[PDB]
Amino acid sequence: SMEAEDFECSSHCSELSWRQNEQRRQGLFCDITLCFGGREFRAHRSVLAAATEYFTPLLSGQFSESRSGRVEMRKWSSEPGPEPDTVEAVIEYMYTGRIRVSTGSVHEVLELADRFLLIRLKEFCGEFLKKKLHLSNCVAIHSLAHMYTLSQLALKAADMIRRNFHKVIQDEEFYTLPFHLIRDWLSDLEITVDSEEVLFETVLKWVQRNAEERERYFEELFKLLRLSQMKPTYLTRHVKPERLVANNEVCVKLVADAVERHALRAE
Amino acid sequence: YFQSMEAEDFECSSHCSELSWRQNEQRRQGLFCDITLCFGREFRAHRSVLAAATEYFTPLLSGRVEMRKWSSEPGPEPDTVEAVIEYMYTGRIRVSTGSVHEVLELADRFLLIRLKEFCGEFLKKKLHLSNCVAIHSLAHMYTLSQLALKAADMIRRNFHKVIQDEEFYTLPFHLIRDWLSDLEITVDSEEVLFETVLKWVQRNAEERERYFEELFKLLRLSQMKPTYLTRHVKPERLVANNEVCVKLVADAVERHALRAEN
Ligand SMILES: [Cl-]
Ligand SMILES: [Cl-]
Ligand SMILES: [Cl-]
Repeated sequence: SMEAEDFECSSHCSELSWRQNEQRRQGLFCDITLCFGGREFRAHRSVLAAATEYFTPLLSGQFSESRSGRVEMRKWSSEPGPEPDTVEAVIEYMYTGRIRVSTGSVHEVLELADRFLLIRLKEFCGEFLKKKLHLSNCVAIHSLAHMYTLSQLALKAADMIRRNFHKVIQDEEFYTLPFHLIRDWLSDLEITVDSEEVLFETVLKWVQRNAEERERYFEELFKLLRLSQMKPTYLTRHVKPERLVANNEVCVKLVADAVERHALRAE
Repeated sequence: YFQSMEAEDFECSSHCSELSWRQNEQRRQGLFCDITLCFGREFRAHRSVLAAATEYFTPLLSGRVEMRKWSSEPGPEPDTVEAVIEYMYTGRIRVSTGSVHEVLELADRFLLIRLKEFCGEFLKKKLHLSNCVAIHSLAHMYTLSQLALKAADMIRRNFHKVIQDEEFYTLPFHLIRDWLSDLEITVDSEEVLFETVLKWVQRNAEERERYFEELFKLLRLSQMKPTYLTRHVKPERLVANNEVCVKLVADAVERHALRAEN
């Protein structure tokens, strides 16, 4: 006659988190406002902290909160910041664990996911991109996989770039990359190209894309080329005559030593 | 392939249960709480969770809320309140014979329909001649139609037995009245019903003697032996002091003689 029975409402948790989301959409009981530029987003601290440890540190007072709880978001990759509909989607994801990712928003979702330590969401963006990987976007994708540490994705995109190196060079996407990547690539032994001569034509184009902030990297890039692997003809007829090479003595020196090596290896 | 896909849906199937779980861990540490329930001891909680659990809290749109007095003065047991609170956050709760009544009251007060319906099945399976009265009382006090009927049937079939226990005599007037109005109750004689009314009144002369007349009118005197009517009913103080009652006994005795010539 003694007994205790456990009652478990199977849908209860989903319903709870969905109603808190409907509450968020009307501002009900919200105690924190995420400000981006600008556009403001209300939410509940309890939910944010539950979704990610990223927000737990806001108890101590590690956020610049106005007296009505406003937190300002550090600038992002794009000045304007992520798209309003995309932020709303990531915030709603924190409340419900559901989100629709598209080719158009995947990059911003990835940035927000990375910024908020949303591991699962970030891993998902990784599979999404992994399945969309294609010669026409491997560069743009490798760039992201790197910027957001997506090991798996990185390798895959890197292989496609190696095998098709001679191709990615005629398209203008490649020339929008940042210096540290261009550098890593010239340092890559595996890249498949017809001649080292191409790599020199590539560096010129990368620099000529934005003379201003790029001409200052030429020398470090130039030192990465293997001149001993280029035809003496090209070395003296196209390399040495080039302005960026002539104006820099360390460079002209390098060309001369290379030409000297060629004659010495003449056996 | 995939070279055409423009979007995809993601759903982390365990997200919500983990979410509601961590908000429970927070509640227990007083983290991010923004409201306080009072009965006494105080309970911290989040308004967003409360409102999401039940519409009972929506109309309250770090302030303390005080809970209206309950059935028992001291109020529900601390461990029971905490369990109902945790239920709101997780949808899981352990109900026992010892706490079920207080869980029912809290569930009813907060409009936790599913919880309330559960307590109803729990009680329905524990229904027994030894508690049908206490249970019928609850099923009624909290509108448990199903439970009410079942407990009512058990009381009817054994009315002769329930009258002998003492629990029965603690019921409120409106229930005693409803029972004397019941045609189905199984008793040996209407005489017992008279003895029962006396005891109910004698239990608390003060606030009860004022109901005697309305109860007395519910008895079917025409069904009692003339012996008893004149020897035990009429001589009784409560009957004698009330003219409307002595009148009724007289008419009954008269009916008996009229129905006696055939
Ligand atoms: Cl609003
Ligand atoms: Cl894409
Ligand atoms: Cl009844």
